Amino acid sequence: APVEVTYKNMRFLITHNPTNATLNKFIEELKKYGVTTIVRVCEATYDTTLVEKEGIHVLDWPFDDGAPPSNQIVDDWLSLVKIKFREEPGCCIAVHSVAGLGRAPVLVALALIEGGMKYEDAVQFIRQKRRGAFNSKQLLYLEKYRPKM
Amino acid sequence: APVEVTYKNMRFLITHNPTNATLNKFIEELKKYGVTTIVRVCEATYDTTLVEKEGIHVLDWPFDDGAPPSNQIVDDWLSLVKIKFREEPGCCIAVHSVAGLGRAPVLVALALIEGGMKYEDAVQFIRQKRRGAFNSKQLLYLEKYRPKM
Amino acid sequence: APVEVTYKNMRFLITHNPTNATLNKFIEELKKYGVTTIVRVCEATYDTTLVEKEGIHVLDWPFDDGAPPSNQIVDDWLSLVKIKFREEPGCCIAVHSVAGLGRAPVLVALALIEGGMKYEDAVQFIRQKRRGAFNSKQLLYLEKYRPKM
Repeated sequence: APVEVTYKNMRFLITHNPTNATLNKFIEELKKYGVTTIVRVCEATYDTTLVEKEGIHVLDWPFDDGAPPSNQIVDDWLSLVKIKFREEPGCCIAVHSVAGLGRAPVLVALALIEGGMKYEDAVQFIRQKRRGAFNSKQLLYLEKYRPKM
Repeated sequence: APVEVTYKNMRFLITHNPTNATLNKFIEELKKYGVTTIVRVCEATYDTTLVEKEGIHVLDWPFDDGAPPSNQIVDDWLSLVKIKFREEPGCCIAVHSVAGLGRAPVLVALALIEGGMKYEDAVQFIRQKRRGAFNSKQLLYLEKYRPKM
Repeated sequence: APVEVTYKNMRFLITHNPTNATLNKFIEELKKYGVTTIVRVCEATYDTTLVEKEGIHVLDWPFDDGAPPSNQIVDDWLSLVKIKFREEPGCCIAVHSVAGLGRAPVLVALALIEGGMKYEDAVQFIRQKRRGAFNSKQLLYLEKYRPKM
């Protein structure tokens, strides 16, 4: 069920929630897509040190389901996006939440928007890859979000 | 097996011609892709009343196999496209013919062109999603087509 | 499964080595993908004549596995590309290598770069369709490439 989104020097892998009892299969896939680091945006359900073990870096920035990400998180997220793909050309950043339909897709959307896409373009571009990518509240949030390249 | 095409605020779903026996599953799939309105461009082989009842709206704009759509159809189709994606950002409009290689992709192409894409680009864009998407007559039609809006 | 890449009026099909001696099905799919020409970049069993007999033009431009293609090859490649897609809009150029992870995607990459994409862009675009499409050498080669302008 791995969802991949590209544009333009950016590449994202939106993924589901793993467990200690399924982390093996989950890492194998990450390694396959050239994932250098993964940003967990939801609640912890497995031990991240196991991932860090295999050479994949981890950043744990969880925020409430449905609710909008803090200013700090959006901030860090964008800093990470801006530098990683430049420092490491062709790499891939995996972001994952529980369902993979709200929180992760939103950070991916804010990245596309900062990259020059209109919000309605960023929403379709993503749903192109993940059927039910956003709920009403989240859509409204993306609609009122103001970028600064 | 449904083909999906998107750019930029637009997002289309080209489906096969369902049947009364598979309609229930056909409707669940549409709902999941976020389709609010479907456009049947071919000869009727199933009853749409059940689709209308499940909340999805049907537009019967059939036109001759191989022959180009009339000005009326082209006009209504482009009108629906411009409006629907405006009214419900992030939604999807389903289009379907019989084989899904001619009439259906032709309307999709026209939308993309008025969307700012050159015909050659639109032809390739759709073929990456639907292998043998056009015949010689349909290609010549799209080449001589003059973008209105 | 077949690795296909589109942009904008260009469309490339990266192929492996025609399985189980039955190049019959290999040719059937090429024709379905609207392939008119095939660029063989490796050197192996492949009844080149059987293919051309079926209607598909074959060009033999083999080069060192891992090493950068010569300037003549890039030259011919680039003209082949510009020519063919203008000549027959909507067609497809197949690129044939051994593993379809190096030599082939590099050429495809050079075409996208010529199309206006920056190398990071072209590297992400292709890996979107083919997981491990480039090795270190190849990535560094594309970083130093400079399109003839």
